Amino acid sequence: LTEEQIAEFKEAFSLFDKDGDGTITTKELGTVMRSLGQNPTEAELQDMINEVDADGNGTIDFPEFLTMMARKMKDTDSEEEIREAFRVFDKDGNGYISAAELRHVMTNLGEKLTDEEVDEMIREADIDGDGQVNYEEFVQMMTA
Amino acid sequence: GRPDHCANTVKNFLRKSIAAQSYSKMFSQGTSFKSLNLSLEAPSGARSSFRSLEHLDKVSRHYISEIIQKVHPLSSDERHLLSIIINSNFNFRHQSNSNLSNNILNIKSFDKIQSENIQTHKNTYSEDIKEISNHDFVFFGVEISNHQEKLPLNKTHHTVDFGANAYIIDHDSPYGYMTLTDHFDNAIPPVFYHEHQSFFLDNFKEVVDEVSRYVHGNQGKTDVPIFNTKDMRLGIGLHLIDFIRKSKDQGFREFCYNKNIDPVSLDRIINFVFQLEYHIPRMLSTDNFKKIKLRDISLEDAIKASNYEEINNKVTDKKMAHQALAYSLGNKKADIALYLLSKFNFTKQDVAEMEKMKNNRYCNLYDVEYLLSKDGANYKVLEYFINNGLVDVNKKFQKVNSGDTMLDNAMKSKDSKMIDFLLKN
Amino acid sequence: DALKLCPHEEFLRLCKERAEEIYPIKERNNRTRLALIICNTEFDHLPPRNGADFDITGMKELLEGLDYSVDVEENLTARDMESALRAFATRPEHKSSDSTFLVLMSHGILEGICGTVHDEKKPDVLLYDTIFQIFNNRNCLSLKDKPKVIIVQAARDAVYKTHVEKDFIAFCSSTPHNVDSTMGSIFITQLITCFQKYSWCCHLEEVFRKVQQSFETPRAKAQMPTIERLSMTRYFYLFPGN
Repeated sequence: LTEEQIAEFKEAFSLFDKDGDGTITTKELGTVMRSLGQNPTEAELQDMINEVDADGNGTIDFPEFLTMMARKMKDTDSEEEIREAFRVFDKDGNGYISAAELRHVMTNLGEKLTDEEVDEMIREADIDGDGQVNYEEFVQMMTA
Repeated sequence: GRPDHCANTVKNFLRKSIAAQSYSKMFSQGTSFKSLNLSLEAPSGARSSFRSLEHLDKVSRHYISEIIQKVHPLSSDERHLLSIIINSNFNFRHQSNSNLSNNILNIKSFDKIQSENIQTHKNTYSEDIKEISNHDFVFFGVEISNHQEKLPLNKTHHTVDFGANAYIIDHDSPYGYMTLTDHFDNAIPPVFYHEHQSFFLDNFKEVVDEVSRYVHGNQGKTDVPIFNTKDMRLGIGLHLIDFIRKSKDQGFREFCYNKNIDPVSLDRIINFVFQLEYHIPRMLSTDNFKKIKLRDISLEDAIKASNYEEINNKVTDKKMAHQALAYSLGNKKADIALYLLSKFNFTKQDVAEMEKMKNNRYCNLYDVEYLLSKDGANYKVLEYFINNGLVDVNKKFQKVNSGDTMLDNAMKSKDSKMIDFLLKN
Repeated sequence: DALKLCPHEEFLRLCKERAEEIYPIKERNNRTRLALIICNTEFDHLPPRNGADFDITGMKELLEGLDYSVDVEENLTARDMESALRAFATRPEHKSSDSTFLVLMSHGILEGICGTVHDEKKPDVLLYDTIFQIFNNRNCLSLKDKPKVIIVQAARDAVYKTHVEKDFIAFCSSTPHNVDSTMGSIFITQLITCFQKYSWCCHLEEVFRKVQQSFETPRAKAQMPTIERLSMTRYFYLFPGN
């Protein structure tokens, strides 16, 4: 949920306050965000800049930046969401998905990808070699 | 909210798991990491959790903090260059002599190729595979992309030409990692080994003797910086500005601090000061790629890369097929050799003419029977040569290890299959 | 082609005027010069050595251009190397010969060269002292008072010896396992070229010195080849083409 010692954002922020003001310019927001590996769109940038004081000429302080980064970090998909996404395709309710079922899902749904890639990720889902994929167990194993 | 969205989350999760396996291998089987306090425990079960990925993010944060504290106050020109590099996208280049692309480009890692061949035994592990264990990653050189010059701007990585065919992608991988040099070799060579040395020699001065320097973290030498895909650009830019501040050549400084710096110039600078290396976990298979043939390849390089297209183009006469089969046996490419043996019908007089080949390295140095018996990989072709009566089993070598027979090479390689075959025949 | 030949009249003049200062040369007619190359490329418990085939071919072609008949042995254990050197020393063609070359190429330690079945827990090494013993003036009468040149490429009381180990020279390279080219070695390549362009006018040790000068660059000074166990008392002009 909440942030913890990810206040290292400040470091990135501090690399971009020209003055000691601790204030970055609106024009730089995207840049600083890309310094943290985030790729905001122009719509998101405008929405964030309008939330921050519009009157002030390119004045964003680190409190406002951290408040925006809080939502940006809290919008990452959770473990239970991934489990629900798995359950969407197992209407059997058994807790398992056939390897061919997942293959058909990945070939004829979602973003398109090469067949060798679907083979590799089916191998990753099919641990034992059997048609079953224990999605609950697998996602719990992956989430430490 | 659509079903496509859930399938997308599923496949993103599985790609994350593949990357987690790769990074767990790297961080648990890497001996150099333990000395640097960056090592990680082995996976408890059959697979590894996302803890390898969080460990990757942690070591990336560590190196970012190390380089940020080195220069916490930033000047205007420094921050302008940092913004230029933060907003610039990369092209990633993999060079090989093999044909890795048809309608789709599929590049696999070393470990994936090993697992696919399913050879029974594991040969002695090389030092790199042991010290870094990055062998489940496809490797790439890095160039700037916002240019309209010829696509392969740089053709050498660690002054090595890894192949004539250059495959270039233009998108970052979400789970790749960047190093400022090779993950094995943390040293940049002198200027006489750099490809684009002419530009820097003509226009810049003291950087020539300043550029060849170990690029390492504050822990000391052999501390190779690791950056994840999210933090790579910042780390590159900060290490670059550290080097630029250390440099005394004002011309180089104001060239790399030109507000309207040229993208190709920036690529020249980053290929000069650093030798960036990008790693994508396990495989790389996409439809968005560019293939450039930089040069023609030799028949032997083609045999080594199993490039059947160049082989068929170059091997048209039996005199050339002699060279091809010699290079196949010498380089232990048995499948290529069997392809040649089916496409061209070889007789005993052909092997006699191969024995007289002084142009070819293997056949001028070694007896053909020696070449057949050197390694177990050639068993099949050995079988072909013996069942078809092309060579006599008891023939005594006359070139290298004279007086020995093929049984002796079999006993050296300790391959019981070859020994039984030679004994019964 | 690349090997420059010494003119015959110079050969006669140098043999006549400085005979007390150079090793004598047997006539090309009825001469049986022999050279041996032992090279280990594949190891059971050690990394492989690649590009060795290029060095073998180059050394073979050079020694043959110098009119030596070359025997080449590959992938031998230490005991088999010792037996091969011992057999070569009892080769009787050396009676009709005037010199010999031994090129040994493998991984090594400070005390000797490594065999194929070598491990730190059970070592398999041929000691250099063993080599110099096998060819001394007592155990190899065919090559007594004749120059004995040992080229070594490795990777990573006793006064009796000083009386019987005569007319030896060793040129040793100790470049590490991986530093370069998979299509050769810088030491073997530099040696071959210096022989090809300086053997016609300069004696063996002058050629070795020119190799060393070629290694005098700041990036190659670390892996400079060394002249060791020099038991020579005269100069060996190889007089190529004669």
